[PDB]
Amino acid sequence: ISNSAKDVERVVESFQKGAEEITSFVETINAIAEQTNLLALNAAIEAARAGEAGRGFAVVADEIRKLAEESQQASENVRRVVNEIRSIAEDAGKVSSEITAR
Amino acid sequence: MISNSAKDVERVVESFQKGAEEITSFVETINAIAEQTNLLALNAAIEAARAGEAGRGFAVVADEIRKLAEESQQASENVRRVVNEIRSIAEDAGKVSSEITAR
Amino acid sequence: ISNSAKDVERVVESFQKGAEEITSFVETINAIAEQTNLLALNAAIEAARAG
Amino acid sequence: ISNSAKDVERVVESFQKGAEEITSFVETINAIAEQTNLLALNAAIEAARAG
Amino acid sequence: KEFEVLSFEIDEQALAFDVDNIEMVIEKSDITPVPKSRHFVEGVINLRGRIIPVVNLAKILGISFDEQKMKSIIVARTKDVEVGFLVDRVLGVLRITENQLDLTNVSDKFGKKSKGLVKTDGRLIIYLDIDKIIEEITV
Repeated sequence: ISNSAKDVERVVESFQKGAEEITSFVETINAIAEQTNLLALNAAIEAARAGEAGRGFAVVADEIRKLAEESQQASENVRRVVNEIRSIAEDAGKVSSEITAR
Repeated sequence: MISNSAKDVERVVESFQKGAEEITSFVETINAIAEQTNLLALNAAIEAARAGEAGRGFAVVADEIRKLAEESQQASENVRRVVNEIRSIAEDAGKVSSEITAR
Repeated sequence: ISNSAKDVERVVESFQKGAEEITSFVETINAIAEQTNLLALNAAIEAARAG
Repeated sequence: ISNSAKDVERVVESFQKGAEEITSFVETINAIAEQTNLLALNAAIEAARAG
Repeated sequence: KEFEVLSFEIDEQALAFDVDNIEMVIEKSDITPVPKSRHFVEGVINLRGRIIPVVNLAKILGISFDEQKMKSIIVARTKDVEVGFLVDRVLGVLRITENQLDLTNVSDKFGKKSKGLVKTDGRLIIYLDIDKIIEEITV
């Protein structure tokens, strides 16, 4: 059970480092999605100024804006699970070494 | 106490095998959104380029939106490789958690 | 008092959730204000050109 | 060694406090740089459309 | 002349036709069957309130292809007819230079309905002639 516990230390460190490594993709995707929203808004706020000429360009810009604000929501749900996973990774520190000590 | 501690291993292992599929379904969603935003941006860019002189200022912006969309498509294909690594390290751990629970 | 002190652990946990629900509203208010700022800037960069 | 270790407790707290003060400067530098980025994008997104 | 073409692939080979003759671009989903139809056609779709035939480009050029791999329908627009072309990935609008355009028609076997070949240090973008491709489907 001590050598079967060393397989757990290998897993628990791959989770501890894997939760710092996945966090850069939470930060990065949030950043890009919040930039895409502002950029899609910057196009929307001027495709409406082109009237009938802007017609089908303001329709596409809208659905881009609406989709990019859903990318923010999905990212906020990854943030929620990544924070929960990161706190389990640190919690698993105890359970991991309390076996090989006993 | 190695009993109670190994039962608390099953708490971490089934929480990470759930958190794998959790983030996987949210990443499949940010992939879908990104490649659809890429296709929407690309349609704007092509129809604007076709529109000639007045189309140009829109085509510039549309292609810059497309650039961020294909950076989000790249970002989605990297956050997937790590959630699929986290999956394997969670599922491949359950054969060891069932051996320490038996022993 | 052993049972009345367990009520305090529950209160302190309801505080930890209650400050996380206000932090999602801090994010929300902040976000809306930074969009409102950018919209006002898109107007300012052309109203100042409009004599 | 007891009174010299109290001088180390002073240092270990001054590291913790000096690292919360340097974290506020990480927050500030990120903030100014991310606004500098957004302002430069607002100029680029229309200077390229100004022939 | 600086030609603006739509770049897109089939079977690790780049192809392209002008933006002048494009309606839009979409991703494949179920194609409605037409009975007793020519073998180089998949069927018909409803696009912008119109009934567009969905042609299989590679069966017109005679080139090798893998049908499952394809997933992009490029809808074209000529004075005679409006027709969709099922292919692989798409890039978007590519500005080509006249300096790099070769006009030889015997280089590969589909060179007569090809307007030329764009020379480059990436994948060679072959310039098609939309006109002669629509001229093939109506015979």
